[PDB]
Amino acid sequence: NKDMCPICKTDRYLSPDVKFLVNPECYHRICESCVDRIFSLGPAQCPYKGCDKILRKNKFKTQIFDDVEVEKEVDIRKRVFNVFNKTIDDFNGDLVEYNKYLEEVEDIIYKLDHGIDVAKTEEKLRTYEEL
Amino acid sequence: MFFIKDLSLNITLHPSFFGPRMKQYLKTKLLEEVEGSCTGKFGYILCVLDYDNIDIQRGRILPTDGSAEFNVKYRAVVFKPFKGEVVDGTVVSCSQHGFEVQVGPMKVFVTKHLMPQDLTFNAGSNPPSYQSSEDVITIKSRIRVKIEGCISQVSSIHAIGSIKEDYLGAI
Amino acid sequence: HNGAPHHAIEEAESLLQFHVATYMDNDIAGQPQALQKSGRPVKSIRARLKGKEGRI
Amino acid sequence: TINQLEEDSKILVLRTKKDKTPRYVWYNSGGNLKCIDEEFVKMWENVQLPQFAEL
Amino acid sequence: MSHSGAAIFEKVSGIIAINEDVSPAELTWRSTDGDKVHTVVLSTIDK
Amino acid sequence: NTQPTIRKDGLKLVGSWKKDPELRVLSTEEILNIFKHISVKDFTSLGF
Amino acid sequence: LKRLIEYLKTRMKVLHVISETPKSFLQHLKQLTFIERKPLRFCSERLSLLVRTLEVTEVEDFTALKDIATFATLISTYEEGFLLIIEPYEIENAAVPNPIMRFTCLDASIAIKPVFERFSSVIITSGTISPLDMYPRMLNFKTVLQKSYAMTLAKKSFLPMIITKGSDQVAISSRFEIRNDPSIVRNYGSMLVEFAKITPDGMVVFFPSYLYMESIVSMWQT
Amino acid sequence: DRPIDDIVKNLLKFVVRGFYGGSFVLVLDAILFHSVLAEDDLKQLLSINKTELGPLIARLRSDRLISIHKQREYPPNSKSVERVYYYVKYPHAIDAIKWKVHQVVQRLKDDLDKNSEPNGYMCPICLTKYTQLEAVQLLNFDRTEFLCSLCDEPLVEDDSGKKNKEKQDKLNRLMDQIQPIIDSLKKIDDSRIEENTFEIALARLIPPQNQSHAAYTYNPKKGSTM
Ligand SMILES: [Zn+2]
Ligand SMILES: [Zn+2]
Ligand SMILES: [Zn+2]
Repeated sequence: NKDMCPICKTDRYLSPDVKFLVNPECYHRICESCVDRIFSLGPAQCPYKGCDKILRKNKFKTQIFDDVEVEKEVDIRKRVFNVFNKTIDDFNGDLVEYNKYLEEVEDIIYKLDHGIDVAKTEEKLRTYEEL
Repeated sequence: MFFIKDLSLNITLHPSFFGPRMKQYLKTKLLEEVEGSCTGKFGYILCVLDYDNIDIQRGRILPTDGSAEFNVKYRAVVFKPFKGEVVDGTVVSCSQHGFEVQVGPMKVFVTKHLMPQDLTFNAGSNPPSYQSSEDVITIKSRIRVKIEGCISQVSSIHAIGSIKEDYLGAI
Repeated sequence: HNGAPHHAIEEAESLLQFHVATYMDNDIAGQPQALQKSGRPVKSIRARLKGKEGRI
Repeated sequence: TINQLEEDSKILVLRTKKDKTPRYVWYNSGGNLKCIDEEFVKMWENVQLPQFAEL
Repeated sequence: MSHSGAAIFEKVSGIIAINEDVSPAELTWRSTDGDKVHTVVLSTIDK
Repeated sequence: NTQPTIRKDGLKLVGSWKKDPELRVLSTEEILNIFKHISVKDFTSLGF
Repeated sequence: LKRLIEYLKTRMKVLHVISETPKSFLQHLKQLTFIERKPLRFCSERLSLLVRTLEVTEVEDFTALKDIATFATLISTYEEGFLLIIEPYEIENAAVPNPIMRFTCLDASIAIKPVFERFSSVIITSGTISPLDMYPRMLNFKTVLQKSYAMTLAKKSFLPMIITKGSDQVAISSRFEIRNDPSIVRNYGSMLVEFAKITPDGMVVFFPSYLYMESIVSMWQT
Repeated sequence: DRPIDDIVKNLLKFVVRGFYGGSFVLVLDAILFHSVLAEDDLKQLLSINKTELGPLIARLRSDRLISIHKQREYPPNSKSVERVYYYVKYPHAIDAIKWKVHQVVQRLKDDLDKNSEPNGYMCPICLTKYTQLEAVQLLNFDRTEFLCSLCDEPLVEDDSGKKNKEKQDKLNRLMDQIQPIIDSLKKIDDSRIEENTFEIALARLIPPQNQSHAAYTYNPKKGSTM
């Protein structure tokens, strides 16, 4: 729920301590009190039902956008753009090849977002970041 | 954790040691009750540095016992644990409740509830150990453990360790 | 807990106050003295401290 | 009839402590009589209020 | 609320209600126990 | 507010407010609540 | 476009007025969303091309995207003479906060510059354009000659007057904070009644704002 | 009438039906229906005994569900008794309910935190607890069992953490059960509450019977300086 945190079942009204502690691995409405209870002992699975990905407490952050899909798209864009940082001067002013590079990086960002070709694009990213 | 500190200790010299060379009896008795001694305030005191010059104050005769109380001030290396610190060590004993890892002069007990669930006890194997799908924790095996709680009495220090956090366990 | 009139509550708390007072000081001016089964006054802590037979 | 209407949370009934005999019947204008589990109810009896000036 | 209210008529508790939309308007007093009902004809009122 | 005259009758204190005197027993819980509200600078001036 | 809209929604959640240049907004958007100025300069064109190629029968659901494309294209191309204002309260009278984001054009000479550049001869004329030297400073254009005519009248065709005080010599003003004062409203009402009594055919009354007129007419009727 | 009054009446009816027994519900519904009630009127309506209403009035006064007024009047026969008037202080009552539920959920969170602490140990002979910190200082030379300080008996393991999720389940099984309460207080916090008193409650009472011994007219006095 946008107002209530189902892991502790606390409304924002009578329990104002709930916050937007999101996970880069799997974005969820877990509050800080639930984070400090479950994951202070160590890493565990996702407390939400229907999801069991292993997550760490130190990787937690706050969401800056209202939409979860936009937030994960922007975070994937950050995770790709860190090594993919070719500019116009990197292409020596080649405008067309810069557009092709931008299309390629947007396509691999889209593929990482929707997971249609996650393995091959992840291998391509891992080979590119070594260079 | 290893530190170097300046410590002051009250030593009660018996009147039988009131000789011309009383200072060397005081220094020798200083070592025997400090070297390897465990104090909960300052941790396990290991070695006494600056032995050539040790600040020995003028001792006060106790008004009913006759022994002389000196306030000996010395610089010594100590080992004081803390919660939330990561230390390496070797396992010296194992049981169904857990295994004891030897870090410095101290034995940290790692409880059974504070390990990954893949580890389970096996008393049939000699020596008894904990076996997992990726590693084993046996006697005289290197393991990195995070101390999450230490209890310090007046003369003993016991610490509780965990290996549930990532980048811990065997090295 | 079980409900009582305010006179009964005040009476019970006055009894508790008197018992605590005579436990700490049995010789109070203008007050009844707590007595034993034999009729002798209860030796309070103040009686145990004062006098030539006290702790001091 | 009163026993069946009591458990349906339609009426409020006054019964003796010695036996469950209906004597006086009211109307249950509120919610269900068994909405809260018993184990929470005693927890509601574990808290109190300081005074009339703080709150 | 302005047209309805508790009252004591002839040492008997009851409710006074206004029947204004009907012509002539009426003041109906009804006892809480339902013992009697008293109404007022509002046309022939002087003081 | 007008502070009542306080006098002792045994193990309890009774206060009589000034008539424009109405006498009532001051409960020990009321005195405890009022003593809880005394500021640190206040009872330090009183020697506490 | 979706992440641009979400960044705008993030920026609207503010508790105080933020006045920022378009360059600062672009830098913050790049550092928070990785959106550059150059894709923003083509936002409206790309949106129009996408809507054309989609061949959508309904465009009413996409009317709000036109405002986003307009904001994206305006704030990217223009960075000098423009200012972005974010206010937590659109109207201070409302209890619930209603945020509003205003991208306004501070330099009025920007829009009229291509008019003077394209056309050599421009004849600015109004019935009551005064002073004539304010406009060539306000809008960047040079006048070859500026002059104001005075009508030659056999008799004084119109009679202006300035009324500084009421009938009871109380000074009158239409300041917004003193609209609820009795005496100024008494003077205005008596003035309007007397002028209606002495005017033959018709009469028009002008007010500084719509809210001022609403208040004064409602309490005049009161 | 006033919708906010209906909301606070339903809130007061809900909290007594859940955490209190049937007689408490009868008393609070009597006060909510007839806004001004005395002891004799409450006994006449409920057919309740003086000793029966004792614990009920004590519990609703301890939670500030019922406020009491100590006004005495002058009947014509001059045989006046100091009748107590039971009424409700609506802002005080809703503040008390809010404070009680906030303390209950805080206590439940604290109990969840205490159960999240490791199991520890307990000695079945001397019935004493021992934490996991002090268990290690009591282990034997064989490094196999933890021995008691007094009994010198092997400690058995407690269940601090095995039922912890159950407490969370209890937490869940509270929250939906407290869901109509929190939803009611949303409209309460978003609206204005008029602070009622004995004089205000006399504007909305319902007459319990025709011949009432308790007089509802307030009698002011001169000289009282409380
Ligand atoms: Zn939570
Ligand atoms: Zn998940
Ligand atoms: Zn024992």
